[PDB]
Amino acid sequence: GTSVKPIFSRDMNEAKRRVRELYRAWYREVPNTVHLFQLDISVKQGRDKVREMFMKNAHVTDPRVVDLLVIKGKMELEETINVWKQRTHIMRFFHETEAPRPTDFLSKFYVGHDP
Amino acid sequence: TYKFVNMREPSMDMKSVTDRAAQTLLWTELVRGLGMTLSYLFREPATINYPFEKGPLSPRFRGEHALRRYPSGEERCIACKLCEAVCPAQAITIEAEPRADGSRRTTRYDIDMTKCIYCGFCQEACPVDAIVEGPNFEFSTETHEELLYNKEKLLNNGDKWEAEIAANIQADYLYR
Amino acid sequence: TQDTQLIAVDEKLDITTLTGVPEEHIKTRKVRIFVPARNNMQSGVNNTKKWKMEFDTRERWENPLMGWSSTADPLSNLVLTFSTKEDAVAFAEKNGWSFDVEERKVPKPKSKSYGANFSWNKRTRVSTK
Amino acid sequence: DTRPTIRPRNDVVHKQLSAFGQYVAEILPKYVQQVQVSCFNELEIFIHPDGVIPVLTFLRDHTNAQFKSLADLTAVDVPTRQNRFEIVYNLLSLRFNSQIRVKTYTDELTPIESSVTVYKAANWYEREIWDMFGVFFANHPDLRRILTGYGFEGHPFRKDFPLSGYVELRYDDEVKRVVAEPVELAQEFRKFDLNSPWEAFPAYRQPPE
Amino acid sequence: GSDRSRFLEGKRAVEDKNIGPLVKTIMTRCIQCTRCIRFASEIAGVDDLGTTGRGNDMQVGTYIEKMFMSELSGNIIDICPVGALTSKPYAFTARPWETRKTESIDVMDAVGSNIVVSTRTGEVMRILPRMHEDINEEWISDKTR
Amino acid sequence: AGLLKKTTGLVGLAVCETPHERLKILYTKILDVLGQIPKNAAYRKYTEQITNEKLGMVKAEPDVKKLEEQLQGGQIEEVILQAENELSLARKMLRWKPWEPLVEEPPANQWKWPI
Amino acid sequence: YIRPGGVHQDLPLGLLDDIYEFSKNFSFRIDELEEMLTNNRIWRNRTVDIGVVTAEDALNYGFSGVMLRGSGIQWDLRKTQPYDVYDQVEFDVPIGSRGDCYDRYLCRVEEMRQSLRIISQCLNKMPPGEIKVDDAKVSPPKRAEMKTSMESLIHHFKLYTEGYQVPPGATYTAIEAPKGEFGVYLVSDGSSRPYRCKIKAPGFAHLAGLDKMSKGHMLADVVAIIGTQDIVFGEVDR
Amino acid sequence: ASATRVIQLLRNWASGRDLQAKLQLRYQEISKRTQPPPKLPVGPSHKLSNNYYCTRDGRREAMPPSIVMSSQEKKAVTPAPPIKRWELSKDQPYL
Amino acid sequence: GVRTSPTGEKVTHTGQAYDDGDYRRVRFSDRQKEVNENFAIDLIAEQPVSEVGSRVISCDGGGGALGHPRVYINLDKETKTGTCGYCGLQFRQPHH
Ligand code: SF4
Ligand code: SF4
Ligand code: SF4
Ligand SMILES: [K+]
Ligand SMILES: [Zn+2]
Repeated sequence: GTSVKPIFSRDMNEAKRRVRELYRAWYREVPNTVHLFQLDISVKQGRDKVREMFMKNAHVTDPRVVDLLVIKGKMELEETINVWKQRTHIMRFFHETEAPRPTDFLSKFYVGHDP
Repeated sequence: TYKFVNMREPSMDMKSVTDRAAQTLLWTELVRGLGMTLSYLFREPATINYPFEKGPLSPRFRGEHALRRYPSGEERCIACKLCEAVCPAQAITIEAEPRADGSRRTTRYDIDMTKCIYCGFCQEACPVDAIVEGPNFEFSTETHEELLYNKEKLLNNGDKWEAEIAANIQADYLYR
Repeated sequence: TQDTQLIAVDEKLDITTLTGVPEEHIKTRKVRIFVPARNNMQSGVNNTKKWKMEFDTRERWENPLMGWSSTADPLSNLVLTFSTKEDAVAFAEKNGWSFDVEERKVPKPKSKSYGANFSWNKRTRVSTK
Repeated sequence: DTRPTIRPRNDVVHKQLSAFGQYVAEILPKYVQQVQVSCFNELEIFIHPDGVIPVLTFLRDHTNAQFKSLADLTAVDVPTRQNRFEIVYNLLSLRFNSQIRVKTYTDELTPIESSVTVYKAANWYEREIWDMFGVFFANHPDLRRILTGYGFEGHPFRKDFPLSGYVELRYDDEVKRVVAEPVELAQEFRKFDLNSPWEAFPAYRQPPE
Repeated sequence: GSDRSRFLEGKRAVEDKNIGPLVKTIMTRCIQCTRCIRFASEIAGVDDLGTTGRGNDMQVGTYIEKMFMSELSGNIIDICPVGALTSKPYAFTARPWETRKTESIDVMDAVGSNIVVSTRTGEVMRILPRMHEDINEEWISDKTR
Repeated sequence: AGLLKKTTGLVGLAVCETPHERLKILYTKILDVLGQIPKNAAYRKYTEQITNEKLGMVKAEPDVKKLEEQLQGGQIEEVILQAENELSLARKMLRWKPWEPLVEEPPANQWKWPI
Repeated sequence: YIRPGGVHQDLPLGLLDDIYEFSKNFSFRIDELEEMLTNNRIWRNRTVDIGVVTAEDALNYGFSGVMLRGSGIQWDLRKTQPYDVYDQVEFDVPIGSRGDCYDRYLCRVEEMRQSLRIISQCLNKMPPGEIKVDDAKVSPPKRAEMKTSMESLIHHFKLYTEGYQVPPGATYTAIEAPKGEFGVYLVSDGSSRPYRCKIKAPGFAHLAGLDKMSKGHMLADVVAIIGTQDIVFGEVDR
Repeated sequence: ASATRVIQLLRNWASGRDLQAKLQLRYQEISKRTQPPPKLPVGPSHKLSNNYYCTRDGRREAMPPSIVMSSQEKKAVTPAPPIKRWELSKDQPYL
Repeated sequence: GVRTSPTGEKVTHTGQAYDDGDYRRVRFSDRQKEVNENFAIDLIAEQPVSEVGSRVISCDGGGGALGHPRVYINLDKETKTGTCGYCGLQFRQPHH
């Protein structure tokens, strides 16, 4: 029924807690990768990208779900500070080559039959 | 049953000890290797010089495809799509149409030689022996587009290697 | 049943946060939950006993080099069989897809009688067998 | 045997394993939910998820079982079943030259205790299952992607995942680095509806629901 | 059915009869219909299809050269278990496994028959009648097909 | 006993110079740890029915080689290992409490194949 | 070539004789390899008592094949659970004692010669008969009956378009592949296509044990440990 | 391309064996690449009578997995009798 | 057979020919448009019709197993010569 087995967190609050030290670690992590990975973006240009994912992932309310991606974020952070990823992998977050996609209905109508 | 492989305890007799001591001091198994290679130096090299002479094959070899045609000249492919239905790489792409004569041939027979893996299922598939890989293992091209064969190239390969396919299939049509 | 700190979660399941479906393919795409129709040129009915969920069709343009059927919607050739309808739809909300449900069309029960082929007055006498 | 095509049947092995099926069921009635032996003499031990650690230790340590080799650790994602994923273990008993299969069920969210302690082989199999399917395994030494590319999102072996995927790759010169783009096939995968509309096996006919 | 044939004689061949520019008739394939015959005499009313003779041949067709046209004539194609009565406009355009079937409603008439639009590679080769009982049973007009 | 076995074949396991005594004290430990489990438990009956016989043969048969055939468990070194493993399992089985009715029935159609 | 229900087609005439000619020559080269390395001191030091794995940990690590036979565990699927006609063929399974890198090298080389005995028996005891199951609903009929018989053509059509529909069920069959215990877990819904195919790769379990082996050994040893493990990355990456 | 006898001894002596008895390079001993047409046999079921599929099929004779207990004194039993320890080789004992 | 398009292209057996504008035509320039001359359509017409006298005639296509599945063409309609659907060889009764 409603009773489900929680992963680590026991309600929203410490689920809200775990997203913090992920942000705590990510924020401390940005400037050294920009140096180590020889990135083209600025130190400022990394914090927003770290930031914008977080409230992009904001409609989520289930405590089990919240703890599930905080592990994925931790793993992504894990596979970043050992330079396991590469310049291309990190840059894939910046949708650079992909041209901007329209948003208004009229532009959708002009390009092709798609919602 | 099983056989033990390496636990052979060496003897400690003075003859055996001096033999091992001579082996370690006066390197022998190292010389045994040198004498081995020298013996294997005066052999006849297994190499064959390229295209002037070529390696040996079998009549059922699988290579560049070809779309043969009947002794009359009419193409064998009646476009049953069996080869497309069995293609493991989905390289076969064919569409048929009622031809002007009324016969049942295919408008398009693009075989993508960059997808299919030469399973040979296609030659096993069509009940009219229409598609078949030729013995020509050599069709390397300089551009990617050249490998994407259409129906026209397939028929040209059929008209070029027809002597081999008739002979090779004649040899192996009894084994299958 | 487990004594493993059973929290009573109530919010409806939504794993769209994790499946990784890109933003375009999660909201805009509409899935249809239906029982496949019996292929009319056949007569067997084995293919109409499992609910199937399929996605809407998108653009199919011909490749310039050689006439192909190139598309750019990954969720095109993806059907999923489901035993019962409520179990099929439970997948849709869980993956947050705007679903459309049909109903299980089944052949209505007919009454067949070989004696009707030769009636005395009823106009159902078959002209030839 | 007059029949030259039908595979021979080994009833002695069938009876032998079935008796062991009653054995394991009686020893651990707390986790074992169902036990069956297939026609080709394979025993499936249907356990409850919390029994992953206790049951496995029994077959690995009990004198009369002695299953001391983790053959494989897989899951078959069934979108139909309420808890879709179904984690499957295969164990081989060197002393009794027999194979057993303990199968358990799990949804996307509920985690399964990692069998690394009872079977240290499971450790790398543990990582693959999460990577391909998304079944998170509790208290694991190091859960991480093992197969997919670094930063790859989604769980590929999951049925809802498309065959071709969502992300392609190519070299783009204005950035002088490999970049990811939305998938755009030069040829869509021609799906084939190669299912006979006639029942194939009266023996396995489902009840008339 | 078996997996091999013990027939050791010569098979019979039957001449084809033309009964439409929309239905093909390779009559040498079909086997003692009573399906084409009943459909013409019960659902379409056109009493032109029939059987001629007895024995192994007993040719099934129209005897005299007639032209089977009715508003529901095309439905003999999808009630043919054997590939004799085949859609002439189709004429080996594609084959079943490769085509994708989508369900829609015909708009040619106002009855609104449920149809299956079998499409592949971005084109429509065949229009099949779906099943809806009260709407269209399992028949569609040749206009819709 | 003769000359002690130079090796057991398997790397790792060392030749036990006190085979019978190790079997006796280990098998007595089995009957102890079992004794701390309710009698109605099926784990008790089968394990004691297995170990007590094994304890019976080791006491009766003093020759090592005849003992190996007596328990058909290869050499003694892997027998002491199994007797050790049964000890750990029995020690760990008492806390697991695997004799109550099952934790709960699985969902309705969790099994059954095909779907 | 090896298909369900039997091989695709019979061997060409004179193939077995060509096998006999090669098998005569081969044992005169296997020893030639042993002359080059087996007693060479440099090869010995590079391979003796290096990358040593014990018995229980190797068994627990999911190892198979040489990893078991090299460390003393006398296990071989060809003998314990013989598939096909492996029971009717006499052969020995080399078992090592030290379990290190070197002992496996002899185990593999001795497996060469033991295979030669198997080949000698297979050539000498080849039975007459067909090459595929007579069941045409499972194996495609020959081209001869294809073009004359109704049932053969119908079966060939459906077999190469739909394929044989296997009964529902799941099984895990493992064989003593040269690397190790290669096994597949096939789950079938009952249609003409598999529902799930997990592929137990012998190198998958092996390679997880790389860290346990290479403990205190230098990098050059790690190169040696990779070689003895006999890993090819098609099987492990699946 | 047969070696001169002078070096035939050299290769034989330097490796301590007779190479010329069996060489890696193939020669005329190979089977001819052109063979007579073969006649393949028929299977056991190629009988024109008493070959009914109902008494010959293999697929339709598989039952569903037999169920022995569902959650819906007895002697201890091992899954199979313990293996018998392999005997030592006879053709080649300890290497 | 192979004709010439108004642009200069060679029409194939299917009748495919890139038209005047047809930007795709750039590929053939500095190259050739591969066309097979042995057109199957007119390579079967000149084959004579067999004057065999019977009512049902088999057609193996030549070579037995080398041919096509044996089909029985009905040579009864005395207006049009029966043709095998696999190879196109026309068979006809010898006009009684
Ligand atoms: S050879 Fe095999 S893979 Fe290649 S096109 Fe033919 S059937 Fe397909
Ligand atoms: S090549 Fe063969 S399989 Fe393919 S359509 Fe032609 S006859 Fe059929
Ligand atoms: S076309 Fe179909 S319905 Fe008509 S006679 Fe032939 S098999 Fe029977
Ligand atoms: K039909
Ligand atoms: Zn013909």
